[PDB]
Amino acid sequence: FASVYAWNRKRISNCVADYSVLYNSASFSTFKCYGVSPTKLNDLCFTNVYADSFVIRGDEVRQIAPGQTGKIADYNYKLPDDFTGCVIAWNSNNLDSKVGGNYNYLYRLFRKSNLKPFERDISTEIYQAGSTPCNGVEGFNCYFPLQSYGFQPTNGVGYQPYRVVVLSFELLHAPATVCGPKKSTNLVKNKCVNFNFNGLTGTGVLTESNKKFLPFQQFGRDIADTTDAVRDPQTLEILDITPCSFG
Amino acid sequence: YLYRLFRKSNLKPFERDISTEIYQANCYFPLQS
Amino acid sequence: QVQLVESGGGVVQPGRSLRLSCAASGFTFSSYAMHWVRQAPGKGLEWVAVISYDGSNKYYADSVKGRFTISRDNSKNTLYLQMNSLRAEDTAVYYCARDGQAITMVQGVIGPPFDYWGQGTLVTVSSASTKGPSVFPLAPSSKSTSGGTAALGCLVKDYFPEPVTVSWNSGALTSGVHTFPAVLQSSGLYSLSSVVTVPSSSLGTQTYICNVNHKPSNTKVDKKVEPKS
Amino acid sequence: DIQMTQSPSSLSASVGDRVTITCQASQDISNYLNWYQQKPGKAPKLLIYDASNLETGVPSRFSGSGSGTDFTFTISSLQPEDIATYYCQQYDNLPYTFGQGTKLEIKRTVAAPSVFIFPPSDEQLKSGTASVVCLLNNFYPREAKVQWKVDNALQSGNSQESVTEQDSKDSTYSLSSTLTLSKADYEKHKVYACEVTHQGLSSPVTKSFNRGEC
Ligand SMILES: *[C@@H]1O[C@H](CO)[C@@H](O[C@@H]2O[C@H](CO)[C@@H](O)[C@H](O)[C@H]2NC(C)=O)[C@H](O)[C@H]1NC(C)=O
Repeated sequence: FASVYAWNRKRISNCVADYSVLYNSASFSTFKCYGVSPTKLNDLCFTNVYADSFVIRGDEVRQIAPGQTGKIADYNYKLPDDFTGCVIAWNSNNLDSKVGGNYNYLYRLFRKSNLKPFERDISTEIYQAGSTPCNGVEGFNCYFPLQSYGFQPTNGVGYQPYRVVVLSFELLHAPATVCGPKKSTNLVKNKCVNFNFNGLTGTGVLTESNKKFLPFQQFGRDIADTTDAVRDPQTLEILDITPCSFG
Repeated sequence: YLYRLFRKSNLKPFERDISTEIYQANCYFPLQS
Repeated sequence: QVQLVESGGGVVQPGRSLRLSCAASGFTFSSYAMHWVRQAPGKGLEWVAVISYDGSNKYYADSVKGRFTISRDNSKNTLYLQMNSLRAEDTAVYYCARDGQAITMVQGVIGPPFDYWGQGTLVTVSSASTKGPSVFPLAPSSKSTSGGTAALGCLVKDYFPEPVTVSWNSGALTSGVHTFPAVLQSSGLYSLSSVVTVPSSSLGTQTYICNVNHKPSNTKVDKKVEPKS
Repeated sequence: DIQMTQSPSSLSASVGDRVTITCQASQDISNYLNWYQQKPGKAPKLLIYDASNLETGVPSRFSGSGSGTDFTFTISSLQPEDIATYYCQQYDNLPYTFGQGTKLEIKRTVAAPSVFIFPPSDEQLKSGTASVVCLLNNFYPREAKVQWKVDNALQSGNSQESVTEQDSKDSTYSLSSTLTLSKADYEKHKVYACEVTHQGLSSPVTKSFNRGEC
């Protein structure tokens, strides 16, 4: 994973996202959704999804939320106050903690001013607590600004490392982007059905035909502009549509 | 004043639902102080 | 398991020097930090000194500097506080506790700080010896009598060696027997008085003998309390 | 780098209530602290790390609230074995300052003291000094006043008091004040009086004797 003071930032893009494999995986110790409850994720579409990744202690997962304070949310990773995404977290004691102490996971514990939301700060200047200038050397009131979790496998819970992923769905002003995986099911002809091909919605009885579209043509319509044929998007076969008897 | 329940019903009008079976699968509860 | 033991404190004159002992048990000693904290009796706690996992990072307090020093034995799981140039004012009880969360000190943050498994005090007076205790009986009187009960007691005064005990009738009476906290005079010696109430019909009737025992010395005296002549 | 904390010290309530202690922190904002309880005659004990999140063993009646420069310990549902001090330590610098403590006391019905004055024993007047003891027995409000008077002159600066721990049976206090004189100065006056003021007394009680009257 990535440190807590320099988190990563992956920009998921145009794709088919299935938040159900996430939501039901039962391997996550924390799955909170803020802008939007979890079950309705596989039914919406946004412009961009960002995924941020890092590693923190066990009892610091309550500062990854909109409107908190503490050494993590103050100056390591700040979430805006109208967050939209979801926060996922799971314990990772066996991967990240090693006997003798894993001193490779640092965090920032001194900064001049709290972070703006989604702001990032990887500098390593000597902090200056008191009024006396520091001149790049340590000493009283001149502190190195980074500390390291010394993780060890015999730590009580709440001191073992947790890995965190923060998904943030954003909606700029584009034309569209990633959305869930629209469902589908087998077909059935020679019966009055409610069909739906890609968004073409109607009802009637579907038979096989003797038309020949052009490779780019997706459905046919007649005079008076009613749909009387269609192409189905998996067989590449065109089907006649006939209204279901009435009188 | 323990209001604010959450359910499946979506509550067609003028009916009220009283019960407690948990939305826990970390954990949730259809009530909030 | 995790527990600490302490020793090395007692009574010494001002201007002298003394080192303490803070030993560990259970956990790995050379990974944690170790604190020093004190309280003057009847006052609040006060942090004294600290050192890292033998990494020579003291960061002493005010005034303390130039009078105190810290030495831990990672090989033997012990820790010593040696103090020099006493002030006849830093007489207190003292505690050592473990830390795992400091910044320029111990590598990695681990666990909670200040798990507090210590004890141990140190007296800094001029009494030196164990000034024997002088005992008087405070007689039951009508000025102490009120209705059904009257109070009588024993005044044990002028002793340095703090732990002293007075019982009533070899430990018999537990009703109304109340020993008050010893008081420290300007002379430098302690004093106290223990009193018990008993029905006014029973002024002289039964036995009321205070048993005074001074454990640092070997004083044992029984004094009878009777109504005033 | 010098910081200090405050406390609403020396509170008192009854069984089954809610208390609050507010450690306001100094300048140079910090980040969470701690909460210790100290039963007297023993060693202190950790209860809550920085901000909140208590440890193990604790009967879970305790809560903190850490938001920058002003933290509030809050205990709900008082229990008859949880009366002690409570000092909070703040960290994040060179000198780890502390609080001031918070003494706790139960609630009992106003009880006036039995008062009793003891003249000095004849053995002590041989030695050359006179202790004059005045006893105040059983009493809730400890805010009692002991005024010594010698021949009706209020005596200042030759007395010492001490007080007992709140009694585990009847929740009262007891107080002993000792007036110390020389034999010479003792033999210069007649009436020795001890005047006790207390909430359970409508007007103060004086117990007194007359030096040299069997
Ligand atoms: C959609 O995917 C299915 C397989 O998941 C494809 O089905 C195959 O279609 C060919 C005809 O071209 C048959 O010979 C195979 O037997 C089919 N296999 C299965 C498993 O069904 C289908 O062709 C794909 N269509 C498109 C447009 O991608």
